[PDB]
Amino acid sequence: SRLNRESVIDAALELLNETGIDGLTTRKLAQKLGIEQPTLYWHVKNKRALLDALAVEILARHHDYSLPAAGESWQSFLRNNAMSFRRALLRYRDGAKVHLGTRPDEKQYDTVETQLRFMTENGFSLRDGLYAISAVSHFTLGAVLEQQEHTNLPPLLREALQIMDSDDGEQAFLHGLESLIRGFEVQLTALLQIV
Amino acid sequence: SRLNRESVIDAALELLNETGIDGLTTRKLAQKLGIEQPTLYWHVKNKRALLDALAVEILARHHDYSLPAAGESWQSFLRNNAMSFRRALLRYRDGAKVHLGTRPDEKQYDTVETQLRFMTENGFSLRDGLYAISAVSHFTLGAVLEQQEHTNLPPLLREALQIMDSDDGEQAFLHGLESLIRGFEVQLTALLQIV
Ligand SMILES: C[NH+](C)c1cc(NC(=O)CNC(C)(C)C)c(O)c2c1C[C@H]1C[C@H]3[C@H]([NH+](C)C)C(O)=C(C(N)=O)C(=O)[C@@]3(O)C(O)=C1C2=O
Ligand SMILES: C[NH+](C)c1cc(NC(=O)CNC(C)(C)C)c(O)c2c1C[C@H]1C[C@H]3[C@H]([NH+](C)C)C(O)=C(C(N)=O)C(=O)[C@@]3(O)C(O)=C1C2=O
Ligand SMILES: [Cl-]
Ligand SMILES: [Cl-]
Ligand SMILES: [Cl-]
Ligand SMILES: [Cl-]
Ligand SMILES: [Cl-]
Ligand SMILES: [Cl-]
Ligand SMILES: [Mg+2]
Ligand SMILES: [Mg+2]
Repeated sequence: SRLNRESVIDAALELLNETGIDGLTTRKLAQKLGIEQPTLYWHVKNKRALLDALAVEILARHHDYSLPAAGESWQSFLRNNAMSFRRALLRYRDGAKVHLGTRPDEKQYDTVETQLRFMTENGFSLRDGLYAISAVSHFTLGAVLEQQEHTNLPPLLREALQIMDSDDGEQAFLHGLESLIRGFEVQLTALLQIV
Repeated sequence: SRLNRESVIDAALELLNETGIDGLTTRKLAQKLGIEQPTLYWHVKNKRALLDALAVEILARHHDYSLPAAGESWQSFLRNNAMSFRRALLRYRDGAKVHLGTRPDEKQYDTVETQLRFMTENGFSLRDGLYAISAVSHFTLGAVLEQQEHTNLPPLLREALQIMDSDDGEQAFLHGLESLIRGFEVQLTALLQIV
């Protein structure tokens, strides 16, 4: 079939949904594309470089709230951005494991910069804004990893596992997110007081 | 060498530090123990069951703040428990990836129950206490995963990557933790007011 960048990524995401990250190989990617392994090698050198590219394209295709709206609060932006990040990660099998370990790509340089300058325009230091941005990322990735990778009790534990089951963990994620944003807001409003 | 449970786990953690999770196999475990693969098979059926056991023993050996001290605040307990969880996860190469996906073991039933009852004794609903406990776990695992799995910039991004480098991410982790606990405390003190 066609082996432009877009078709190779399309095939690899479709294979990812079929096999998961551990089972995704260049050999099964060559099979799905109806080509020999050395043909594929011209286009994609190894599994490392494939996963790096998926990680970037899944966010390019499906993370539609990278940027704040005109006049949006920093609280509302972090909320929307976290929900968008979570959705994009959940959209493919093992999607969070695909994202894990990746550093911003040159193609998202300007996005991450904008996020950080935006927080600095709203009264954060670069440091405090970085802390807030990393805490949202680390909380969101952790939540989606346990959700995806989870794919004679004592009473509380029994009832709790029941509660976590009754939805995907969207409730626990959205509640924790509100707690993190409020804690950031309490820190920011304090200035130099003891808080 | 000796193949009691304790010696097999000792060998497997030492191999884990050598190879990482992806490179850890029952074949290299048999080699390190100076045995044949079918001998090992009697003791440990597969990689799945090995990793499940490591995940539990790393916390049994090295997570020493599973439980609150006599008279400890819920805020102080969650802080200490998060730092202890983080330390235990960092202690082995890919330790967070080993933990990821695991459900409490029967051997830790009574620990997780105690944590949840403790939060309920301090004014949380079972639900709100579960949310707080899962938010700490998801935030801690996310932070340690990016730390472990990370193993012509625009200005803010350049300076920020510099800041995250200057330590392991202990600063960003401890700051985010304070934000999460304060957000939980604001939620809890609100009762039925609009907050
Ligand atoms: C915070 N900046 C400086 C940054 C740093 C690193 N890497 C490190 O900290 C590396 N850590 C060492 C220094 C090696 C220990 C980072 O790894 C990241 C990021 C940025 C985030 C931005 C994330 C953001 N959302 C979820 C808060 C976002 O929406 C985007 C986006 N493309 O639209 C992201 O790319 C983001 O999800 C993301 O993945 C980030 C990083 O990975
Ligand atoms: C919250 N309880 C109900 C619970 C549930 C799950 N599993 C799920 O939620 C499964 N999710 C589905 C329902 C499949 C989508 C859980 O997976 C967990 C836990 C408990 C935590 C307890 C963690 C705790 N610290 C870090 C807050 C802790 O110190 C211990 C300990 N042994 O001392 C833990 O075991 C803990 O780190 C941990 O791993 C938990 C869970 O994994
Ligand atoms: Cl072509
Ligand atoms: Cl293309
Ligand atoms: Cl707003
Ligand atoms: Cl023996
Ligand atoms: Cl033993
Ligand atoms: Cl205390
Ligand atoms: Mg990332
Ligand atoms: Mg766990």
